[PDB]
Amino acid sequence: QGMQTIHIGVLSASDRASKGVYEDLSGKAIQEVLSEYLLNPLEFHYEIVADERDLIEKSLIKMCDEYQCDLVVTTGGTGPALRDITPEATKKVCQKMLPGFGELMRMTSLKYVPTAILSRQSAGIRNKSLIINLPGKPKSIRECLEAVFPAIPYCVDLILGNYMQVNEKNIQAFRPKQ
Amino acid sequence: QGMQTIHIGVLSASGVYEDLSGKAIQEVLSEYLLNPLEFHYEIVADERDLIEKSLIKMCDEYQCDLVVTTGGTGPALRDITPEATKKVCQKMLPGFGELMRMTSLKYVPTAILSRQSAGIRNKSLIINLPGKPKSIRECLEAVFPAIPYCVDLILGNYMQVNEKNIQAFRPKQ
Amino acid sequence: QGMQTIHIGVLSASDRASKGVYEDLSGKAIQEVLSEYLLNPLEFHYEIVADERDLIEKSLIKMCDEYQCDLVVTTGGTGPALRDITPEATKKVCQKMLPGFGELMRMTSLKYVPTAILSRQSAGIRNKSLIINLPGKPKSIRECLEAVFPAIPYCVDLILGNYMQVNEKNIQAFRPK
Repeated sequence: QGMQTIHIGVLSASDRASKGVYEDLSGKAIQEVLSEYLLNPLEFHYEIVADERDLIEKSLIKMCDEYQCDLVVTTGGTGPALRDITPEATKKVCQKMLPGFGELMRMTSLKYVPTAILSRQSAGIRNKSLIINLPGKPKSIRECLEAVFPAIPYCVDLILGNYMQVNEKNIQAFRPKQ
Repeated sequence: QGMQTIHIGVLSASGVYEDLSGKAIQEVLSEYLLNPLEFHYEIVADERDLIEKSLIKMCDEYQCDLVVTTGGTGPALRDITPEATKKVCQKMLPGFGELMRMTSLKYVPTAILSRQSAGIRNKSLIINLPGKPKSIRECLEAVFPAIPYCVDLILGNYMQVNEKNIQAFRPKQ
Repeated sequence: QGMQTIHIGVLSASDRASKGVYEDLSGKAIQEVLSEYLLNPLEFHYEIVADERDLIEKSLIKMCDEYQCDLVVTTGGTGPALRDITPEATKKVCQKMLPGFGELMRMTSLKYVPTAILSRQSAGIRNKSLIINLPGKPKSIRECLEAVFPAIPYCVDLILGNYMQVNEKNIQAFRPK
């Protein structure tokens, strides 16, 4: 009856030439939110990676394959600009993409900003891992996770990842029966 | 003056169960169309090459104007119906996938996990549907109003809609 | 100082003659709308090409690479019919696609007509150019541009295109803090 440990990858894509300090804010927001959403013992695998496609692919692959993360989330590099290559790297290492995540994350942001439709944030499956691209700003990250997390535990179940147990005080997750 | 026969392919991707899904599909489509209908119904195992082969037969040999699948459209490993669909289609129609997810998202948050799509193969429209009767009706209710015109444009047979049951819409040509 | 000139590409996909004498109506609608939305001096680069994928590809590439267009828009040929190959050509010349534009354009039209979901209109980036597929008719074109234009100046900023100065009397465009 012991809850399974959930391994979670947190990948910050950054050239480290814009933020200076506060380079950890987005990652900290990610860990805070997921820590409140899950009852499981959690182990976070955090890495800062330059905006180089192959490096991001390698990092994602390591988090899924070596660290056995059930969930891997990225922050940064998901707009129309030249070095925003995080969605491309994500698509390359996933076997199946889940367009519904990209749709909902834009719809969620589109409530606030018209430029939400510029986002290329996506999600996909690599083996027993769900990878999702998150926004860059802590407030945006929270709103995004609040919107998409209710579908995540069931998704992780279906791809045969470990069994997330939701803190229902903070978020609701739906699991279809039968 | 005679209505054209519409050929409709029904592909169930998956034997102690009733195919409530297959029945739901034929029931709903029979309510929505006035035409004489011929259903080409097949059960196929969750193998990509086999689903591709079945889709190809329904479009090419049976000359189906509309082909619908049920099953195998989630994130799980053996859910390969959307892959098979993309393989046999020349054009995909992302609007269908968007609307089907938006429709289901009204009721369950896990709707965003669906990879259901739609595309064109020659004169056939192929659409991936859900797995349960209730969700199938909700799905068809949402996307059917656009189907007759789509079939018109790809040069399929002319569907005559039962307006009592579903909205008929063809834009000004 | 003064405003930068915005270069705009307009590509009409036309299988020669089904329109008749109406051959020009879509591109003018586009010209009128953008002239109303932007304060910048504008230079349009217009071309009609046959419904052949390679020709449309070459034309888009010319507008982006040679005419240095900040915005490139196409009209027509984005439905399910066989010869509607504009989105395929668009995808081929773009480096990144922007699915949010396609979603919004379909949702906008869906408030009007159920057959909006048949559209394969898309948008994407080629270097410093934003390319967007627009509808075929003047009415739909205005409705489409009205919906998507608020996101365009900022997108063009991000891809290092010229700086659009919006006529805020006619349209509002968002640039985040």
